[PDB]
Amino acid sequence: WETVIGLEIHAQLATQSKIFSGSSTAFGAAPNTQASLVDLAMPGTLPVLNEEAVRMACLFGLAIDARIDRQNVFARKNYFYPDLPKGYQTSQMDHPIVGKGHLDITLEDGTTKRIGITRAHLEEDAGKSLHEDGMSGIDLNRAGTPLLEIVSEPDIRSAKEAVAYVKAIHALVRYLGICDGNMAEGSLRCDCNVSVRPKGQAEFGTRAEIKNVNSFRFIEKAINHEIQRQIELIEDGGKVVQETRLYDPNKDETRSMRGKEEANDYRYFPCPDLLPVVIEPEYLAKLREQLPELPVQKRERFESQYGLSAYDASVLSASREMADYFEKVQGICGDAKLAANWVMVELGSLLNKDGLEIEQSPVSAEQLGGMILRIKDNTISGKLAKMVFEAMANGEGSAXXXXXXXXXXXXXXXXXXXXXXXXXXXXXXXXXXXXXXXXXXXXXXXXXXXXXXXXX
Amino acid sequence: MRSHYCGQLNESLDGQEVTLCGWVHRRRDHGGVIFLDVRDREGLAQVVFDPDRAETFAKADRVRSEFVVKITGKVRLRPEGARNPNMASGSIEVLGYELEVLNQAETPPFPLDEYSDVGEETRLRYRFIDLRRPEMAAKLKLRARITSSIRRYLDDNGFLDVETPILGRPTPEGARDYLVPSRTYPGHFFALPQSPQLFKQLLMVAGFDRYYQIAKCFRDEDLRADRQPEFTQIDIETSFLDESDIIGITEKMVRQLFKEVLDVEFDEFPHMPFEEAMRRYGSDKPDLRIPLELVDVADQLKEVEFKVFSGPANDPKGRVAALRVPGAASMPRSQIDDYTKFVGIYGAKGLAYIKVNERAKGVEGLQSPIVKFIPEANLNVILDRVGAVDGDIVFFGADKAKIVCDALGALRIKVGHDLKLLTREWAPMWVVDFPMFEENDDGSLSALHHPFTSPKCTPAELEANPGAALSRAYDMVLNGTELGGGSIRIHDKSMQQAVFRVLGIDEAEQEEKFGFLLDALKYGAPPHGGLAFGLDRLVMLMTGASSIREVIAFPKTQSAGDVMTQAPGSVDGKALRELHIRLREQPKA
RNA sequence: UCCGCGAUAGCUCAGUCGGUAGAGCAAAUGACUGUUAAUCAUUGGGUCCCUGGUUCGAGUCCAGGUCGCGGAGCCA
Repeated sequence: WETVIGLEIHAQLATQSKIFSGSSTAFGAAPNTQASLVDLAMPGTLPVLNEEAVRMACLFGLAIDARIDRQNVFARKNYFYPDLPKGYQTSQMDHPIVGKGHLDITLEDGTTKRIGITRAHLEEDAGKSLHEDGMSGIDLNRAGTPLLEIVSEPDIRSAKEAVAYVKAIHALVRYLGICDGNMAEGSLRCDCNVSVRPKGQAEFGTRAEIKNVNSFRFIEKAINHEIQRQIELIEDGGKVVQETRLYDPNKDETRSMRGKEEANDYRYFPCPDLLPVVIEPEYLAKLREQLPELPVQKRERFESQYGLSAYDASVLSASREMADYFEKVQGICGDAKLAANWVMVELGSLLNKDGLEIEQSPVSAEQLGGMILRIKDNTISGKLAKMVFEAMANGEGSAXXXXXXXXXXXXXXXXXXXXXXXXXXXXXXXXXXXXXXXXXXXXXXXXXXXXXXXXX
Repeated sequence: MRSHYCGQLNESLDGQEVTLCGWVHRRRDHGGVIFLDVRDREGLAQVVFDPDRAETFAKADRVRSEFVVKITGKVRLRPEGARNPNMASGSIEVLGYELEVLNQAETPPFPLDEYSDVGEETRLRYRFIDLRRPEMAAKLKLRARITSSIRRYLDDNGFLDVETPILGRPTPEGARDYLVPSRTYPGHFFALPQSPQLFKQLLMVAGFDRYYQIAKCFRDEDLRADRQPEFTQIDIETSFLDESDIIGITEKMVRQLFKEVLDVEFDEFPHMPFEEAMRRYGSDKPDLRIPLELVDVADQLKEVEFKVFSGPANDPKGRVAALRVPGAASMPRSQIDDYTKFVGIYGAKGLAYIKVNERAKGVEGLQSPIVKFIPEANLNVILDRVGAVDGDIVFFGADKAKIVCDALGALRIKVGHDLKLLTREWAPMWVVDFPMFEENDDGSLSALHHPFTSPKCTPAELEANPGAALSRAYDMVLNGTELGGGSIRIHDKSMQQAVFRVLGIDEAEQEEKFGFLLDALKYGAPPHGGLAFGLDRLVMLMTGASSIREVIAFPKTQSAGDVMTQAPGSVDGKALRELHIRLREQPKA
């Protein structure tokens, strides 16, 4: 069996004003408060394309290494639904913003596979229907919100690969600063065009378009449970029909919302209100200079030049802020493995305490840089790390013995707790080093050997 | 050879020697005196050992927990300062003449009686030592007493205990059937019955005048708390009887049962119509322990400035009902907010209220933010109608009929229990006169129960206006819970065709869905009617148990599996092949 | 996807600003003549949910998983 799937991802761009309207984007519980005259599709009103919208569009186009057309025209997707005000969705039929690109997705089975993206054009969002009294309520607060429809080439195969692609898209978009990426608030959505086929015969099972898929887990489970379903369907023969299916995480079953009786004729044609936007090579010349370093290539840059493991490189390159924050400390000259080490474990705990969106807030790189500076040059490595670790990070912002004296401390400890009796069996002798370490803080490496020699 | 039961040692048997066998609950060693608590089906008793026969002492020191032993001794009357209230036999002891260890016992996973912190999964996994606990045993024995009483009554009244087959034919519409792959008929399945309904009807056709059966029932639905996949039901069906006779016999049964077992008496069961029940309680299963009642008041609040009242007041598809809670004006705003959020869960947009403090001053005598939009006269006749006086609070539910009925009905029961406003006696009832039809979301008409339910009117008044038709159906309610219910069936040709015509079902579906039934109905079916009780819940009520699993010997969890026998389990591929079926747990990349 | 809580002896459950898994109950041995959910002393027992990583050292800190309860979100 060979399962050929596809992915249609809608990404909500983080722009202040809407794509054609002047209303804000992020909204609260207040309904119809984020809707001017343009969004309500009043008769005689006209739309004007947003600047940072197309900017971010061709930005994603440049990041994904796709052949961007010099000209792109907005077309109309005429369909009737209460959420859609003007009766047509302003999309792009011919000549999209970006087309034919490739994204390197990193999985766990060795090779980081290359996936195709056929296009990524600019769309617009519609209203939302809610559960209420009777009739129903439509809110146009999200209507008019700029959307980026990243359509992937059907080169993507297994479900795990699909999850990898969604995560790669999410990561790239997070790095570019185009969308929030937070699927919980409803910014990033996707659909899956899954179709299976028996290897050998050019005949195959009917296409299944699973719409409205939230989490990555939901993606994997739904895609699997759809693949196996199609496998059964073709094995039995029966009736292979093209349908619009849905997935609920509660029962892990796939239900059909609408049966596709025929190809929906949306009647596409160039919008007479919107003139074709011309993207000249100068825009791309400046924006490519503005292009940030890709995460997929950032972890690999963490593999090549800086001594690091795949794991630590990936988890360090999980975000741009953390990456830059770490690279500064490396710039201090703190040992790569050890500087990164300090970034991971120690400050990571306090970062887990508040989980502060940006690591620009809690601790500066110059401070930890100064700590490692004190640990390397000014002082030797060992116990000096342990206390400053406690004191320096939380509160104050201000920046070692190796004698024989510890032996004199080693006797009194044995007198404190009844340690003389516990010496009989080997077990663990950490409790012996505890009292000495607490009394001194000094020099653990010597203390372990001395305590081990003194025990039995 | 046992002489007497441990938990049946009264004070009267003093000066008699006894031999009793049982388990060793707990053992107390004082050195000079050894105490053993021996337990059987009837309860616990204390046996005492003094080393004056040190051989028995040797057979006393080795004994540990849950050892199965046989002890013969003499019952000695214990001192006044040693008497035990917890032990039913706890005013006497038995000095052990001779002991014998019938069988040894490994350490029981969990302890008996509280506050031994067993958790439900562990208690279910070792259910065979859990039922040793006297409380569980008392519950099950009580169940046995119940089935005993019911069987005695039904037998004495000319009912026939006849068994109906479990493996029957599968059919949709009603509920998911448990299927059983057929070894002899490949591709075909048997099905576990949801109720012996069809079979009992056939038994009426078969000439058996009166039938009853305590039958096993199976539903493959996702389950609720207090709901199990395998549940026992008391099926009853009779011929040549109307609704009055059936309700008579059944009511008599319930009374006789409650007097035989718990020794309580029920007077008479009030017959309340569905319409009335919905009117003053907003529920098809009223809790008659709570005297609090819903009173409709929307008619006088039609042309009023306040709009959340006037809205549904002029809308026929709903009402505005009030609920007086007495002496509850001292209630804090916290509780009010909690209750508003509570009624929120049943769909009510808001819970309006009036705190009634001083009636002679009018409007300045009613502290509330709503009082301004409503005239003084209407207010006064409302207060007059609801029965409210000084010190009370009046709540208001104003919405679609279903929503207000459910939300205020539940607010009613909730605030009913929370303020302890009920009489603690038993309160039984009958719910009668249901409607025949209802709309089915999309439209059209449909029967709530079954299309075989007898309407109170004629097939003409029926084909006239189907909405005005009441059914001859009946449910029995105790403490606001539905013990069971049934109805008298239709055996009339023209009537069956009348309800068939009125529901939109042509003869295709008539034949495909009910053909064998209609066939059996055509060859001379008598006037028959029946009812069924959920025996489990009945025992649950009669015991006072919290859950239904407490009145079932070996229950299953909410996900239909039982943790003790680890069922359902895996079966080898051979038995899978012989039954003509395949699995589909195949490896994916 | 997200928030809170939780996984640690037979059972229940605690464990700080990182140093031999404790306590009640149960079990084993011993003591005690009135307990009755006995007590007291002593002994025995366990993979701190899985993997990887951090540190002189991990139940504890970092990252990624599994499972139970409830809440939020989505359901063009």
